[PDB]
Amino acid sequence: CIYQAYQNPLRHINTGHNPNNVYEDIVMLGDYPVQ
Amino acid sequence: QLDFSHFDKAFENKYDIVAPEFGDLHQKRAEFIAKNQGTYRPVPLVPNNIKGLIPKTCRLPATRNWYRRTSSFERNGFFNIHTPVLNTKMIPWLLF
Amino acid sequence: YDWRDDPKVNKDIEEDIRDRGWHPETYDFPYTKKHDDWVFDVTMPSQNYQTDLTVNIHPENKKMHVMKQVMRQSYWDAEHDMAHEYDYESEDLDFQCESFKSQHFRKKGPISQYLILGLLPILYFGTEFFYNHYPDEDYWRVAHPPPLDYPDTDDTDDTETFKDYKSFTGRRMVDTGIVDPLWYDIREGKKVYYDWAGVNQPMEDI
Amino acid sequence: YCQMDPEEIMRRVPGITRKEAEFITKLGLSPQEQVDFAYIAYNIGLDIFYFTNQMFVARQVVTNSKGEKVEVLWNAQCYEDIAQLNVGFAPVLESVDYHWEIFLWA
Amino acid sequence: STSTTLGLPRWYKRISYYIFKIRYLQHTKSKMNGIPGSTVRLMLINRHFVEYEVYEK
Amino acid sequence: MNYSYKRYWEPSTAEVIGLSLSVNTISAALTYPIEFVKVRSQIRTEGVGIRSKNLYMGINPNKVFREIHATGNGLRGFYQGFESHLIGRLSYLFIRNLTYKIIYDRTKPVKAHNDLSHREKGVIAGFAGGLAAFLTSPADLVNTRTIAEGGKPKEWRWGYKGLMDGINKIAATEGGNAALFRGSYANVLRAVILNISLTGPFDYLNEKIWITFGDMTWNKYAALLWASFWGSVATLPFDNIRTRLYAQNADPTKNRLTYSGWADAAKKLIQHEGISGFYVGFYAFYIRTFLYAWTTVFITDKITSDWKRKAGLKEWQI
Amino acid sequence: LNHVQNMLEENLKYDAQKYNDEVAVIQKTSRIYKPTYTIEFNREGEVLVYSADPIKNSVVYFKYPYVLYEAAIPLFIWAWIYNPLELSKNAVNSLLIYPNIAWIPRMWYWRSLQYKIQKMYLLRGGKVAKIETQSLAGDRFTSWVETYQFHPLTQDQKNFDNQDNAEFLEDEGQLKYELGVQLDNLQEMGTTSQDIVINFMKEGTVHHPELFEAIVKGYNIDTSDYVINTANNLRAREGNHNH
Amino acid sequence: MFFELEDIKRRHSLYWDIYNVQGWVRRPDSTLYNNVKRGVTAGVVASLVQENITALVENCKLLATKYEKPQNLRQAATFMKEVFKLENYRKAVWNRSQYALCIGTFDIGARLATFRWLNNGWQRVFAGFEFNFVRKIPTTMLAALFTAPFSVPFELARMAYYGDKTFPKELQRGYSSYLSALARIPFEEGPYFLFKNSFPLIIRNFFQTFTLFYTYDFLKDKASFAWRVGEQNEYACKMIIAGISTYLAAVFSYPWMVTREMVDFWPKVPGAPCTFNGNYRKAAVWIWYHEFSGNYFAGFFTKYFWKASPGMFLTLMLADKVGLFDQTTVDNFGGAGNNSWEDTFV
Ligand SMILES: CCCCCCCCCCCCCCCCCC(=O)OC[C@H](COP(=O)([O-])OCC(O)COP(=O)([O-])OC[C@@H](COC(=O)CCCCCCCCCCCCCCCCC)OC(=O)CCCCCCCCCCCCCCCCC)OC(=O)CCCCCCCCCCCCCCCCC
Ligand SMILES: CCCCCCCCCCCCCCCCCC(=O)OC[C@H](COP(=O)([O-])OCC(O)COP(=O)([O-])OC[C@@H](COC(=O)CCCCCCCCCCCCCCCCC)OC(=O)CCCCCCCCCCCCCCCCC)OC(=O)CCCCCCCCCCCCCCCCC
Ligand SMILES: CCCCCCCCCCCCCCCCCC(=O)OC[C@H](COP(=O)([O-])OCC(O)COP(=O)([O-])OC[C@@H](COC(=O)CCCCCCCCCCCCCCCCC)OC(=O)CCCCCCCCCCCCCCCCC)OC(=O)CCCCCCCCCCCCCCCCC
Ligand SMILES: CCCCCCCCCCCCCCCCCC(=O)OC[C@H](COP(=O)([O-])OCC(O)COP(=O)([O-])OC[C@@H](COC(=O)CCCCCCCCCCCCCCCCC)OC(=O)CCCCCCCCCCCCCCCCC)OC(=O)CCCCCCCCCCCCCCCCC
Ligand SMILES: CCCCCCCCCCCCCCCCCC(=O)OC[C@H](COP(=O)([O-])OCC[N+](C)(C)C)OC(=O)CCCCCCCCCCCCCCCCC
Ligand SMILES: CCCCCCCCCCCCCCCCCC(=O)OC[C@H](COP(=O)([O-])OCC[N+](C)(C)C)OC(=O)CCCCCCCCCCCCCCCCC
Ligand SMILES: CCCCCCCCCCCCCCCCCC(=O)OC[C@H](COP(=O)(O)OCCN)OC(=O)CCCCCCCCCCCCCCCCC
Ligand SMILES: CCCCCCCCCCCCCCCCCC(=O)OC[C@H](COP(=O)(O)OCCN)OC(=O)CCCCCCCCCCCCCCCCC
Repeated sequence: CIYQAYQNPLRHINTGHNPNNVYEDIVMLGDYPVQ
Repeated sequence: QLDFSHFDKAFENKYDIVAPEFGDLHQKRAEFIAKNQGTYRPVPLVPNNIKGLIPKTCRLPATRNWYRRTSSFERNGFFNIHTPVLNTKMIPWLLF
Repeated sequence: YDWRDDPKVNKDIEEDIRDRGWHPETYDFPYTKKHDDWVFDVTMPSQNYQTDLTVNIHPENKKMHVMKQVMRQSYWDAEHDMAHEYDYESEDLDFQCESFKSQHFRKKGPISQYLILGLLPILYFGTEFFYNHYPDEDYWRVAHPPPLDYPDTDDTDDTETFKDYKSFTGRRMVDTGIVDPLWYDIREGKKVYYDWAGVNQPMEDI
Repeated sequence: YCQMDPEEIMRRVPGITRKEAEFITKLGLSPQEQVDFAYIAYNIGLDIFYFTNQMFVARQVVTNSKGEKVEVLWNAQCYEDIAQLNVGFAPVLESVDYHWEIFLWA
Repeated sequence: STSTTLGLPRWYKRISYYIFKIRYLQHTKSKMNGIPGSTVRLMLINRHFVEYEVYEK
Repeated sequence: MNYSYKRYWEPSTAEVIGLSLSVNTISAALTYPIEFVKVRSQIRTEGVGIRSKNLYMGINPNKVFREIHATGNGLRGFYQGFESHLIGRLSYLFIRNLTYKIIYDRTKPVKAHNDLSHREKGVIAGFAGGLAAFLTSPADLVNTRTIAEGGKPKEWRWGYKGLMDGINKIAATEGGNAALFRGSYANVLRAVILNISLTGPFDYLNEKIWITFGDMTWNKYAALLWASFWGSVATLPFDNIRTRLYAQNADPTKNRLTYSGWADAAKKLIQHEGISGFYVGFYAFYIRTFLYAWTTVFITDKITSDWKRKAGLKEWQI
Repeated sequence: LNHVQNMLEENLKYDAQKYNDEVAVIQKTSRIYKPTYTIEFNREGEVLVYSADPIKNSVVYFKYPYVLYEAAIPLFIWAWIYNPLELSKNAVNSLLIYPNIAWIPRMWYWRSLQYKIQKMYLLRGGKVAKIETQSLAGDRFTSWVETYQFHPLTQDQKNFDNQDNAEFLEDEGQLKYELGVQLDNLQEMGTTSQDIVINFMKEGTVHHPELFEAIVKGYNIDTSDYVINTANNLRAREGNHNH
Repeated sequence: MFFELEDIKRRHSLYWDIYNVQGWVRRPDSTLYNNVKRGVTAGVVASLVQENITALVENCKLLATKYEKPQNLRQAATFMKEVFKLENYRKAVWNRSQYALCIGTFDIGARLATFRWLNNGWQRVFAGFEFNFVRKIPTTMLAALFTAPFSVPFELARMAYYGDKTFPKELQRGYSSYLSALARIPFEEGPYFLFKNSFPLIIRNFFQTFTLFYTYDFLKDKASFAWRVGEQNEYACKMIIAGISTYLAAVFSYPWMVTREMVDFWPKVPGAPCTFNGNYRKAAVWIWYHEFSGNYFAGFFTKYFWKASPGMFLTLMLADKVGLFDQTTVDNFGGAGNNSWEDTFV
């Protein structure tokens, strides 16, 4: 998970499970899906 | 060339030979060996007429042997260490 | 393709005779290759001579053929094995596929650590005793007798022992032989053990 | 290497074939064992021309009571120890495959 | 590693014994395929010594 | 340990210079063939790297030696460029020893049983070695080119027949005196690294083994083994880069893999071969350094002990 | 080591290579013997040619010089017990070695007694001879040998007798003297041995003298004129007087 | 100060232990001159005896190859008488005596001297057996490795001298004797002619010296209970131990020497590459990893045993006689044995 993106952040709620530098959470900090 | 698909002489590693490794005489001896490896068969010098001795003009039988071999050879090249001779020879040692 | 990885073109690659005829990179996992079958014409002729009265078989005249090296164990492919074992967390279902290729096969790897494995008893004992200086720092050091009257007379008693040996009682005891002869001589400020004492000279005081 | 007469082997076992008798003679067995093996092979239908491996040790063709010829293979076995049993899929004696999961599908 | 049983742990029957013997002989031939024969080995051992002083008998 | 030193007698500058020159001369004469084999192995592996696997990973020094000897030059073929190597080594040793002794005398502690810390001694030694290597770089360049001539194709060879001949050819054909300092930076780096990566581990392990097994004679040689191994580990990449820079011919077409500097050579080496490519000929380098250090230490210790006994020092002070 | 040149070594290597390249497992032999009469083989496809009871006809217990060897054990035992020579401890103990080594020659003689052929058969094709013998303990050993590996010895047993012209059968067909034949390679109990001498005692009936002589001289017998006798008279492990 | 590496000399304070014995103390007799002298003497004698034995055996074989071997005691006596008078036998005796003088002085003497240098100080336990024998393993290994290649040049010179005699006059160097050949070869063919492809000889020498010296030293102390408690004959026990040591050395050394036959003498398969690529080291590795020992143990006695074992046995006996295996034993409760006498009787 270093310089190579294998997992899908779209299907992963949180990308912090494993160390990496190529993943970003779809629902970033400050993002709140609200009806 | 930079591409490694095909070999290039730039990476060739072969040291030039300027003379025989062990001398001209050694090279000549090697050539003589190559030419006459089997045709030249020197033999040690032994007297051809001894009074007491009996010339060895034939193969002797096994009954002339002073000692009995323990190991043996299979006809396929295998070397047998365990033989009936060993089986009979081990009885006194094991008993003792 | 790269000629640097080809032994035939690259002469700097040292071919291993003990692995001739075996290519771990070509294994199937599971291994499904047949490399052994009926072999004749080595010692047992393939033709028929049972009823041939004019032919007698001599097994001793076995022609030499190419050596058959023992099969080499499979060697791991790091990237392939890592990809195969890799599983996506919240994306993969927990199940085992029908295909048998998914079986986790064991493949040999680098052999460097096995040197330390073999040397482990030496390394472990060295760590236990020398590294930790167990039981003490003086057990494994080369032994040296204490200097003359060192650290104190009550413990050393070199001068008193020398006087006792040089006295009448000491000579009489040596004559009886129950007591062995003196083993050191008090030189000009230093004690020197005799060569027959079988001990090193005392270390210098600096 | 004392190969017995294939004609004599055929006479002792009438129904065996000349090729089978010759192959048995080529096989390195004493003449008595060659005759006995020929008898057993003919009586069972076993195909002597089979190179034994770690998957199957022999094969035979037998006509069952329904008139159909079926193939029967003799699996390589182990002495009460699957760990010692060689789980392979090649006609090879060497134990090449190493499995972390003995029962992949449980 | 190669199993010593060759797939026949028990010789419960003479047929099994024969099969094991045949495969064992074949394996031994394959393993010995790369060494010289008895005659060659014996002659080499007998005539290994080549250190003499006087020649030309 | 800060008072464990015993500097009760220090040789004069002239004595140091003469002893160092003689001992380094004999040591280089003895151990030159190993360096020759190492350089030839580096040249032959340049541009390809190590391609063997597991125990075969590397280049066999015995194989290289046998291939060199098969050329028909005998053992004298392993001494090609020996004159240039000896001259360069002598100049480097003279300059380094002079500078180091001058600085040490300037900054020495007053007490005889106290000595400069390993850090300060390493700094001084590295400065002296770098200065000496910068001054004497052309000799090393000539020697390395002479060694690599045999490995390289005939058309790429320089055909130097001596140190002065090579210097003149480099000055004239390539043009200017700047052509004589090619690879000087790499040589300076190698000298600094070797100077700083030898004295430390030796004393470290020597004191540790003395504490463990007390005072014995094998301690010095065990420490020498350890120091030689770690110095080789630290310095071999720099030696390889220096060899590549020296062997780089002026003409890029002649060059199999042109380089523009130390960094460029390192980048090319990393690209065309793994980091392990920095350690081709490690066994040869280790053997060379260990033999040189052992002979030098043995001869120097014997002579110094004899001189101390003549002076009249006590047994422990020696 | 190879760089050192030695013409004797070169000749040895050339001889080995030439032998390997020239001589093959298959060989051509013109020594074929055609018997005059038709051969009647047993139900097992074999013809009996020699029979004897060497253990019955040989001396086992009181044999010279083994009786002489074994008669000295009491002397050594008495010498050790009474120390008549006034020896030291180790010196007197040295006398106890003889009892532990005196019986070996008798063991070797008893072993050799099992190399006298008890039964001899010729198989179909006239190329294989089966020899059955027994040890003094009753163990039975049968071995098959190719006919070409036989080499008869002279009556004195000190030389190889001429294979072509050998006079060891009387006019009627029996043996003039106890015959000795050296087998170049003998496979006994699944183990091959080199140059093993076996003996046919004179006190043993010889069946089919022509076949016996042909096997002894190494000729390959032509068995084209053959008949089969279906007689199941011999049982497995059949008893005999060779015990 | 002199070069890149500095041999730092450091002073240390006093340290002493309760017991001053059973450790490492260099024997007074352990000196460069004395050890070298004893080793040279023992090696020279052993080499002379071994070479005489080998010459006699080889001449007997040569005579038997042309005449029938003895049939009785009288025939054997006359056979020996006729062997002794052979010109070839006399020339071989002379040349091999020179070879024995050379090798036993530079190889066996060196081995004995190095072993004594590295193992003289290992003291033994009073009224007991020397435990912690593992400490002696590094010393014996160091000596074996150091002295392993000291015989390869002499052996190669001997082989070259013997092989020159079997060439025609034109291609014959014409060496007057073994010493002349040894002096001429370095300047004619070069020093490397006496060392090229020396792995078989080097490994053979290493295994021989290690498993001989170490095993004899271990046994002579560990099995000493036979004559220390059982009152057995010490000389007979030492002879048995030496025999075991030499037999083990021959067993562990012959397989590595067998590589010569496999690589050079075994026939080559036409159209195929050499099995071992002509590498003695690779052949030795194959022998080490081979399943069957007999294959490379064939010819153990007819080839090497009687040419190596008697010399090693005589070397061990002479070394023991001179005192190259004598360790110093002192009481641990004696005056010099310990520094705490208050508890030696209490
Ligand atoms: C610090 C102390 C120092 C002490 C002094 C030391 C001095 C130096 C001594 C040096 C000795 C060198 C000996 C070299 C021998 C070389 C032989 C040779 O080439 O062999 C090649 C041989 C193969 O040769 P080949 O050409 O292939 O053979 C083909 C032939 O067709 C088949 O062969 P063949 O049948 O044609 O045979 C022909 C025959 C030649 O034909 C004859 O037999 C004619 C002669 C008849 C008379 C025989 C001897 C009569 C009495 C005198 C004995 C003097 C011995 C002197 C040497 C002793 C040390 C070995 O030659 C031989 O086979 C060998 C004959 C040698 C004598 C053997 C018997 C010795 C008995 C000793 C009894 C005790 C004597 C005490 C004396 C007092 C002082 C100690 O293979 C071997 O090497 C095998 C040898 C096996 C020997 C041992 C057998 C028994 C094993 C069981 C275990 C016993 C030992 C237990 C362990 C003990 C130790 C812990
Ligand atoms: C600087 C050292 C100075 C000297 C001192 C050194 C002392 C070392 C320990 C001494 C005792 C054991 C020595 C065993 C050496 C041989 C091991 C072996 O069989 O080869 C590996 C071998 C792989 O080769 P293979 O099985 O022949 O073929 C498969 C292929 O390699 C391909 O296989 P693959 O497809 O799976 O590919 C991956 C492969 C490729 O990688 C390699 O093969 C590289 C070379 C091997 C490296 C092994 C260690 C790596 C670092 C492990 C650190 C912990 C895990 C954290 C993540 C690390 C990520 C790198 O890596 C492995 O297979 C290695 C797995 C290692 C697992 C370690 C944890 C197991 C649990 C702990 C059990 C032992 C506890 C002992 C202490 C108990 C105290 C009460 O795997 C094993 O057999 C596993 C053995 C696991 C236990 C022993 C090794 C771990 C020792 C840890 C240190 C303990 C220190 C205790 C004393 C001091 C305390 C302060
Ligand atoms: C990503 C890296 C990560 C870290 C690991 C590092 C791994 C590195 C290798 C693998 C990666 C590839 C390389 C990347 C390098 C990156 C850094 C860089 O830029 O360095 C390149 C840099 C330069 O390499 P370059 O680009 O090849 O250029 C050099 C040329 O090849 C030289 O060409 P040349 O040989 O033809 O030179 C001829 C000579 C021609 O000579 C001249 O200079 C001619 C003009 C002056 C003539 C006069 C000289 C003085 C004499 C006269 C005095 C007055 C008169 C006196 C009285 C009369 C008598 C004399 O020229 C020179 O002297 C040198 C060139 C400069 C001349 C210009 C003027 C300079 C004045 C200042 C210096 C003066 C003293 C120099 C001598 C030394 C002291 C004795 O090299 C290095 O830094 C070496 C490697 C790094 C060393 C430091 C260690 C760093 C790592 C620490 C550990 C980290 C561990 C944790 C991980 C951290 C991860 C981040
Ligand atoms: C103890 C049991 C108590 C209860 C009763 C149970 C029933 C009895 C035991 C089971 C049956 C055992 C049968 C053994 C004989 C088999 C036939 C035969 O002659 O073998 C030759 C046969 C090779 O013949 P081949 O098949 O023709 O060779 C063709 C190829 O060359 C292929 O060859 P290769 O690649 O296989 O290499 C063969 C090579 C490699 O062989 C090995 O390396 C195998 C392992 C050897 C070391 C372990 C054994 C002990 C070594 C001595 C220790 C010092 C103290 C000894 C005395 C007290 C302790 C017993 O070996 C040799 O060249 C010769 C080996 C020695 C043959 C000895 C002949 C007499 C056997 C009868 C018993 C003798 C007892 C006296 C003491 C032992 C004398 C050796 O090799 C074997 O069968 C290997 C075994 C050899 C004998 C040792 C095994 C039995 C004793 C095990 C004791 C374990 C604990 C020891 C602890 C010691 C602490 C100090
Ligand atoms: C991202 C990368 C950035 C790179 C640039 C910026 C960072 C640079 C970092 C440099 C670090 C240098 C470390 C040196 C090694 C120190 C090791 C150490 O402390 O070990 C402990 C030991 C401690 O020693 P000690 O003296 O305390 O005593 C040891 C004994 N005991 C433990 C008992 C006390 O130090 C050493 O052994 C050091 C030996 C080497 C000293 C010399 C170092 C190099 C000096 C170079 C000077 C200039 C040369 C000429 C240059 C010409 C061109 C300008
Ligand atoms: C851990 C934190 C650090 C940062 C992260 C890691 C980045 C760096 C990673 C480096 C990986 C290792 C690279 C070298 C691999 C060599 C492999 C090999 O053995 O190749 C075969 C070579 C071949 O050598 P050869 O050519 O002599 O061949 C002989 C071998 N036969 C006979 C089989 C051919 O073997 C060796 O050289 C063995 C010794 C290797 C020593 C490697 C030392 C690397 C040190 C690099 C940094 C400098 C030292 C710093 C520390 C000490 C000083 C302070
Ligand atoms: C099964 C394995 C264990 C076998 C038993 C070992 C028992 C002793 C412990 C040794 C452990 C390491 C193996 C070394 C074996 C050879 C050396 C040896 O045994 O040392 C003993 C000897 C000194 O002992 P001695 O003085 O005779 O003791 C009685 C004194 N009254 O010393 C000498 O002769 C001098 C030897 C100098 C060189 C020794 C090198 C040892 C290195 C060990 C590994 C160190 C690892 C360190 C790792 C550090 C990591 C940061
Ligand atoms: C040492 C004990 C620890 C080691 C392991 C022991 C294993 C024991 C297994 C049983 C079989 C072996 C015999 C017993 C051990 C050896 C003998 C022994 O213990 O020594 C004492 C013994 C008797 O002496 P004792 O009478 O008690 O002394 C009193 C003096 N007033 O003294 C004697 O009589 C000496 C007998 C020696 C026999 C040694 C045999 C084993 C050694 C290997 C084989 C050696 C073969 C060659 C022997 C040549 C002898 C000349």
